[PDB]
Amino acid sequence: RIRIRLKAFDHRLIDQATAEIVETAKRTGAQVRGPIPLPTRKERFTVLISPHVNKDARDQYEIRTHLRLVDIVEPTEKTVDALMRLDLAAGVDVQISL
Amino acid sequence: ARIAGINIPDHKHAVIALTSIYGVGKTRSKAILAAAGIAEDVKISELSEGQIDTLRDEVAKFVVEGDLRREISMSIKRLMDLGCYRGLRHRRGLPVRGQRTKTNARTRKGPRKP
Amino acid sequence: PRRRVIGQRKILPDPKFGSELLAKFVNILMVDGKKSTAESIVYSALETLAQRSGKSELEAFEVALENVRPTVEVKSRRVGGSTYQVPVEVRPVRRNALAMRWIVEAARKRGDKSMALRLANELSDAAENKGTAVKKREDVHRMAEANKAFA
Amino acid sequence: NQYYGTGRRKSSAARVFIKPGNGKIVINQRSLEQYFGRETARMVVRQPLELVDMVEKLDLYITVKGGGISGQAGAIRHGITRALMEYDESLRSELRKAGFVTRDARQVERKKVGLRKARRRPQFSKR
Amino acid sequence: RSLKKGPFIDLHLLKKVEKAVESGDKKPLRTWSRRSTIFPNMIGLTIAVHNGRQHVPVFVTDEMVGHKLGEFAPTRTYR
Amino acid sequence: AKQSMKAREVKRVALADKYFAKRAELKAIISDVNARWNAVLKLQTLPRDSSPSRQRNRCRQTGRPHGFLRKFGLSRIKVREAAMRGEIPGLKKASW
RNA sequence: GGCCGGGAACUCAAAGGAGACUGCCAGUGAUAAACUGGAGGAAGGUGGGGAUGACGUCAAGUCAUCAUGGCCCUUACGACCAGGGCUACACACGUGCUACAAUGGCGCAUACAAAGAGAAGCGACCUCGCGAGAGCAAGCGGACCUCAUAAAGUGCGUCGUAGUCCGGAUUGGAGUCUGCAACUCGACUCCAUGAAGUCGGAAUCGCUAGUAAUCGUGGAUCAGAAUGCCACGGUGAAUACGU
Repeated sequence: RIRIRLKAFDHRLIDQATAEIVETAKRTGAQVRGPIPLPTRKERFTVLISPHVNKDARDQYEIRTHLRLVDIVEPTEKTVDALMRLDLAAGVDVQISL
Repeated sequence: ARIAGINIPDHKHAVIALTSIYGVGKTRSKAILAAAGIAEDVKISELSEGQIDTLRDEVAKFVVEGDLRREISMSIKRLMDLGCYRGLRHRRGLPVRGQRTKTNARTRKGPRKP
Repeated sequence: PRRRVIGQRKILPDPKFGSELLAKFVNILMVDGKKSTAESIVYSALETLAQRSGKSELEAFEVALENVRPTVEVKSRRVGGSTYQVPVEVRPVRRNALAMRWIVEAARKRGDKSMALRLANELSDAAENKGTAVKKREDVHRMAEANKAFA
Repeated sequence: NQYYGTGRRKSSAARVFIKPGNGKIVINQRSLEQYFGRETARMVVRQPLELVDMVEKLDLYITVKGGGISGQAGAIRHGITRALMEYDESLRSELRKAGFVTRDARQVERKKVGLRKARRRPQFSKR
Repeated sequence: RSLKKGPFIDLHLLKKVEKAVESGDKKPLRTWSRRSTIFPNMIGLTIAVHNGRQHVPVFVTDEMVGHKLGEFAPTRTYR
Repeated sequence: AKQSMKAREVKRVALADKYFAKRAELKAIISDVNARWNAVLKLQTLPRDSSPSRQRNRCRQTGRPHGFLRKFGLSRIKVREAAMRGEIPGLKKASW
């Protein structure tokens, strides 16, 4: 319906983007349950630090994938207007699907 | 209790008794007793002579003892006579499947000497 | 252990009998960190001990272990370019610690069937002494008294 | 109203409930003897109920997941102590001495680079 | 043992085998490919297996059909 | 990093769409228990360098044939050189 | 059957906060720093672990990832292709796995995890085969669906001290899979064979608590080959008098 799901890399990026979408929706419309935090998948990589030998020292790498789910419960024609194209995208992949 | 092949076990299970003969192991051991209709946990003691020859007939089907030794030794000798990779590898006393001879050939090769 | 002195952390007691002495005992026998298989041997050994001897449960192994308590032990010096063994009185914490070890180590050298049985055999011969632990308890005893000089 | 307590022990999280009724143990819709707790850590679930006047005092419903046999048992151990809030923090004063309200900070150590599992440095050749 | 259904061979050597039947056998054929298995039609014919120096004159026989061409030429020189 | 073997990659990768991919639909349903005719396996005289797993997957910048990661598409050295200069979003010092 | 209303508590989940500072108290200490103990608290004396590695040393390693001074070859020390080698075998050492077993082997029944990966992918369920897998074929770009039925443990039975139901090597016959391609030179399965080995010489390696030890799982690499490597959890000790 309005089943939204995004993904951001930094510990706090979406928190302001998924904040502004709430008061855009709940002010003009109604309901709007709010941003569900969801589990963060963290893809951990480990590779050899030196070009030759030196396996005993390695630098560990990680990429955190932070999810959010808004889910506006009120699909009014007033609230769907003046909401889209206020995303001001900082990279984050917006997706609207079941 | 001659039991077809020259091996004669006693005072043990029927599953153990079978595996002691050459050319028979744990899988066939269960199959021969299951085919003949014998229990796993019953011993050679309390087993009639008319119950022996039924299991004797089952082991008599598959090639066992000296007949399997010559059959395997045919496939060793014949394969050596080909002059193949495996054939030269048998006669020279070295690993046939392609194991590493760099280190740990000690099973097929044999003990270290000067 | 040069600067830092530990607080000697206390293990929990035995879940059946409640004895904190047996909590260390099961842990000596425990190999591969298996407490469940360790105690199963311990109880099966202790049940066969008190049944055969006809004594009570707690004081069977305690009076048994009291016979295998070492009086004194020695410590290697290495000071003036030579090995000097100096005898010292083992304290009650270390006294039963070596006792439980040498019972389990003596039962480990046996060629008997089960661990419950072979351990119980050494517990059975603890009160009247023919076994290997009761030989092992006074090994340094002969080396001691000869080293009474160094004190 | 129900008398709730959480508790946990090495990634094993329990959810304890207490009431005034009968002393039948119910864990994950299963009995205490049918909760397989026969060997050491048999009665660590009732370790916080060792030194109390009980006979058959309270209903108890508990539910633990995560970790293993002993970790789930210590989650029930620490969980029941939080559920003692029916008697507020008056009975805690004696329970502080026992150290059951004390939550275990000991967690399994991470695997480290050039180490077999968290500590063991793999042996080196001679000198 | 391996290769599932059907014995795998190379195309160029299959033509060489059919050449030895149709046009008739003459000399040992020098082949670089060791991938192709021996067949019943190859019995009687002469081939030569390369292995890092020169093609070794290997003769085909009845029971050699089961094994590969490269088995009969050891690559690594010893002694 | 030896521009010839890097140029050999450009050949090897570019052949994968012509000879295989589209025409490698042959051998998939064809070499299967059906109905046999052995003329299908005689189509394997193709140049071979199009093979689906023939590339080593060298690093996109340098061309090292070792320490390649499928995620970043680069070698561990060029991962670290880049990683310390940022460039991978969400990448930092891993500790937990 | 949390499965369907519902319920938002709870666990779980990820955002922002509080909470641990020798401060409250006691003693010692030049009355300072600090130390020892106590109280409170989930956590007390840099809480636990990681990240975090000064000025410099060893002309230490890396001209082979890359970059680059100089030198050298340039119808060749370049370039392309096929096959071969890197996997050799009278030897020596290191680093590991698997054992020598009744704290155990085998067979049946049964309970309890965490961290991941997955669209040129992971594969239910279903049918076929003893099996490796094959054909048919949902859902899920993923707290949903798939890999995934974790093992120690535990309940019975059997084995009862032997080169054995220990142990699995080697070898034979016969299969599957990935791929143009499995002989050199594979993984894995089936049947059969069942070397050595029964705690190992001088000496030598690590570890102070959720550690040693032991028992499983996942990933990266990758078409396909882990006992390695990286990551995760289960159960879980011994002993620290002292320098």
